[PDB]
Amino acid sequence: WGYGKHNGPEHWHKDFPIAKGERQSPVDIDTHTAKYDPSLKPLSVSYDQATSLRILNNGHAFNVEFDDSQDKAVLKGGPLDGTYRLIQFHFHWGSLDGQGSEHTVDKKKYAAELDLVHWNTKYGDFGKAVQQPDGLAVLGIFLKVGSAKPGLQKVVDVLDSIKTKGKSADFTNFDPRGLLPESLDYWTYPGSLTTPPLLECVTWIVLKEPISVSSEQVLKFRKLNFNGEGEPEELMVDNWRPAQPLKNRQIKASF
Ligand SMILES: [Zn+2]
Repeated sequence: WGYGKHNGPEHWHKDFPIAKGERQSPVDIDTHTAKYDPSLKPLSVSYDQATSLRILNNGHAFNVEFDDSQDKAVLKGGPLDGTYRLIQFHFHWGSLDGQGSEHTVDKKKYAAELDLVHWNTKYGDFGKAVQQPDGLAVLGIFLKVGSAKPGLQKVVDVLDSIKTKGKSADFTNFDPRGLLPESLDYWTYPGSLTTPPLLECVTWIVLKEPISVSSEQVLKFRKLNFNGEGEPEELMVDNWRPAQPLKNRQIKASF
């Protein structure tokens, strides 16, 4: 599976039938139809004690891994029940600044989308969790192009080292707090993973307020390779999946 003309998202259903299930992601957030729900609690992001380990190019994106052996970086509150531990974060970007994000707002596409993946500690590990309806919590943040983001530069600067598929680099002392928007106002709905196995085990939390990245920042993202080292070069661009049908589901807003 991949993002080209022949193994792209329109083909995923052949191997991953849940590709056309009832709670697929991403979706288009219609802000006039989203429901303001007063019973929604504020998000609780505890990342001060986060331990980053490495960065790797898995052939579809680049993932920043964190030590989740203990409650060091956790997410709670909001529409969640229990404590969700950060496992990794990754992005989805386009070839141009006019597309990238997976989740869209009023049909608007952002330059890229940052997803923080967390799993429910009541299930013991990540693997058990993906087998559960309330198994994961993904925090989505849109990136728009304007001013640079100091907090993202450490990541940008290490991309040269993991150009191709399979490459990884030690990546310690990286603080995720530097990627959060000022406001934690959000939209929430029941969905799934956006890449196979598309397991419908996620509670999505999409932040209203986007973060800005400079053009050059984003540029470094478009220099990645889908391919392994020593193969023809496939630039890693447009690794995002198209919005899926809402199908009954309701999108709730915390504002
Ligand atoms: Zn993703």
